[PDB]
Amino acid sequence: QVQLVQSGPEVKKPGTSVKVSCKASGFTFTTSAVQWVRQARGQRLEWIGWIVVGSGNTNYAQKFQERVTITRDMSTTTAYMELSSLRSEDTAVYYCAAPYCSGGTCLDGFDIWGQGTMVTVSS
Amino acid sequence: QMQLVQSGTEVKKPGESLKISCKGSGYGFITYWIGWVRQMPGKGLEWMGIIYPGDSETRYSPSFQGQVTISADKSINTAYLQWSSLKASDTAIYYCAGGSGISTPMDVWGQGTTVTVSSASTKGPSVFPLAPGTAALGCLVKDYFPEPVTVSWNSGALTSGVHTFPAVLQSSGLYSLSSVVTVPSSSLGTQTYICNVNHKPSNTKVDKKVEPKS
Amino acid sequence: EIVLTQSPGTLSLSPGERATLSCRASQSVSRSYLAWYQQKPGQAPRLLIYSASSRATGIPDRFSGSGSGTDFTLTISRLEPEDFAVYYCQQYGSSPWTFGQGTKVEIK
Amino acid sequence: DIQLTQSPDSLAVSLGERATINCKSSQSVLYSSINKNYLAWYQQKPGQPPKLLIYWASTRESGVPDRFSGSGSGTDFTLTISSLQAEDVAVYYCQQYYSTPYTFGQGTKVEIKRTVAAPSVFIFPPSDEQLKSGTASVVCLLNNFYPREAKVQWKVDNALQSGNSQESVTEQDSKDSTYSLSSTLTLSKADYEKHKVYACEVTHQGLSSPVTKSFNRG
Amino acid sequence: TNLCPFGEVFNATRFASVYAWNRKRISNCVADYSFLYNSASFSTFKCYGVSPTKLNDLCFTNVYADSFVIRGDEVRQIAPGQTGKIADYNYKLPDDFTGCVIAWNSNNLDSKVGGNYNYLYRLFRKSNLKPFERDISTEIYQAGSTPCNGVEGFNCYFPLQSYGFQPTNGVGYQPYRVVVLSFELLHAPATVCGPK
Ligand SMILES: *[C@@H]1O[C@H](CO)[C@@H](O)[C@H](O)[C@H]1NC(C)=O
Repeated sequence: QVQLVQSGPEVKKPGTSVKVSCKASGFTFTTSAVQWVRQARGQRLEWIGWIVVGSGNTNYAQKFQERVTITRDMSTTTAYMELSSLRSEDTAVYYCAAPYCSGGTCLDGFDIWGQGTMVTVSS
Repeated sequence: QMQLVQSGTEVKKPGESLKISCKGSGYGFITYWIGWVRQMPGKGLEWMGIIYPGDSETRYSPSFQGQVTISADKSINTAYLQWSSLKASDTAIYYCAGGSGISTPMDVWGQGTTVTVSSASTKGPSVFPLAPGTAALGCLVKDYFPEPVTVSWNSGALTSGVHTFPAVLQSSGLYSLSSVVTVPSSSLGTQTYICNVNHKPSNTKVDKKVEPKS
Repeated sequence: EIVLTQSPGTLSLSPGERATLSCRASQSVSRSYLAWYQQKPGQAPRLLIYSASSRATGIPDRFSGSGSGTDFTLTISRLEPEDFAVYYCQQYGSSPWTFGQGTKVEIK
Repeated sequence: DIQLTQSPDSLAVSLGERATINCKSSQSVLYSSINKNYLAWYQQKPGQPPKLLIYWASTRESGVPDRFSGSGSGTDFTLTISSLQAEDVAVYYCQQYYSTPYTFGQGTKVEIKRTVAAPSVFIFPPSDEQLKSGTASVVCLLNNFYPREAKVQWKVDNALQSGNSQESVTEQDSKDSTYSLSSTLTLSKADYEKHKVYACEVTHQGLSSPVTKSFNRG
Repeated sequence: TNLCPFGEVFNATRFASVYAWNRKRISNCVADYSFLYNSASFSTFKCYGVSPTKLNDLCFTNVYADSFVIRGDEVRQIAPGQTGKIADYNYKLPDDFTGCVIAWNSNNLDSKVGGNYNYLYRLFRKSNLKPFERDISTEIYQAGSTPCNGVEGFNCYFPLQSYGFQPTNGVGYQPYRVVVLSFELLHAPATVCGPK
């Protein structure tokens, strides 16, 4: 099917931590990469970070470098994005994206996109 | 060289776990793969599985995939074959054989453990006489469990011409055995013959004299 | 970081008009790493153009990106209601990957 | 899966003669690295574990005599015993250690080919002490015969019996190379007392007339 | 009375990485394998095809001793028919492998308090290695179709990953030294004999 299934939406009080999952299927995940980006309802796209699957090397944004952590598991081909100290502005939908890799080559863009995980932070 | 010692014989009921052990001692045990093989009452040798005690690399035969488990403890150089709530079809002798490599023939063999699985319980034997230029005398040891029984004649006085037949499993789950001896039939009333049977599972020792028919 | 500013802010056209977008950068960006994505209300972003001027699998032949350095544009020939969405430019060559503020295309 | 079948199921060979056992594999067991056939021959005597007779289809073990030889390549292999002694009476298996899972052969039973020996037939009525338990068992003994193939039938008032008999044979006696068989016929005391004459009829290669040993209940 | 230089491979003070494994050939000498037993302690000893107990009574034409360092989690991958990154991009044994694989824990030698990063392993490759093939290329792995002009980034990843052996690591992440003996009896006359 070659899709990217994320985790369901979760509601978290301010100051706690959430871990959005991201499992790929249908394509070779060993040499691919996974980028995480958030987006509020009707607002712009705020890039969070990205990770290489084969190495685990991560690069985060200037604003999330202290509160986000991106990891992966190759045995199950699942990426994880953990965000801590949830303030009010974190309420958005978090998308993970990955390029398509059918052989040794991959695509020069992020065509595969998850369904999105809306994280809501309230009391 | 290499030597493998196995555990004692086990008698169990259908629906109970069991763990046979196989301990190795000799020169360079670190290279030996220990393999389990089955032999049922009868003639077949069927390869069950193999394991390397260094790590836990275990390979099972497709006929023993989900029925048995094979484990190993490297601290004491032992392999283990484990059943969980086994069946009555497991009554057999199980050998463990060592091979200095995986694709190496089984060089060193164990003594083999006898596993007897029956819904029956321990029962002492009942002996009965078998009265007659040559006559035949004997004893019939019937309705005992489990195996084995030691049958001698006159506490071991005579042994030539003695034939002790293998046991047979009756329909009731008990065992039957026959011991016979041929005599010149000219000294029947001159010489006395007594069967001495021993069934240690029930701690029974029966000495029965067998006289000719009147 | 490499700031991506999109012009114009919003657009309103009709079926048959060639709609052209623009997304400029503060510094020179390699063409091989500036994607154009489409996002309809409700769904995840849909990759239209990858690298630069290279259409993804399944995208109609009406979408075409083109540009270099600090200036890139996206153009559509036939305006069908499928093209009613927001469009974003993302560069992925610098240390932090930046998106655009969005160009809402309210087609009537 | 690799399958091995041994051509001779049973092998009757006289003392000091040559005995051949064939093993046919479904696949080739030859290694390209060392050009050796990954096949072993094992021998097991009654009551003892099997000992590795030969390995690599040809190489003899450290502790085997020179009469046990192994030959063959590809898929056909042969185990040959030059001078068969009284020790060699056992079951021989061929196994492959080329790949997992390992597979043993069918098992070839060897025996010392003796001259045809007629059995000594005896019959034993149920003792008066056994009838107290309510179950009778009449015994039929076949002593020192050859070959092993013999047929035993029970007749109660000249009526053939089946389904209530149990046979058991001994291993080949290494002294005279003969066998002994015992057949037990079990009946209920009520069903045993309803009959008069009980007979054991044996047929065997080496009998002119099938031997019938009978006895009346009185 | 020439003894084969098996010692210089085992008690060597320096071992190489797995992507750049070392190999020494053996020829024209007496191979006494008594050191394989009652000498130091081996955590893993897996022989395939050959029985070492009989190695003293055999002669081979080609003998190769390969040596490298991995971690515990990967010592199971040094075997015929194994998969994973180590068996595909670093060191692969053929299906008809006829030799032995010995491995011992070297956490006291290949681990520093600051972390040993000199032992690397290959991470990406275009295709799987063939049996006994070494690759030491440092070219950036061009994951996509865009050329990686010596700069890393998207679809441009460095092919070598550091192990980072630390003394406080678990036994599964501790450095293990692995030596693989390979025996081949080919059409040439055999010269690597044992004491027979
Ligand atoms: C390693 O062993 C060889 C052979 O026994 C010996 O010549 C050499 O000196 C040893 N090296 C060390 C460092 O012990």
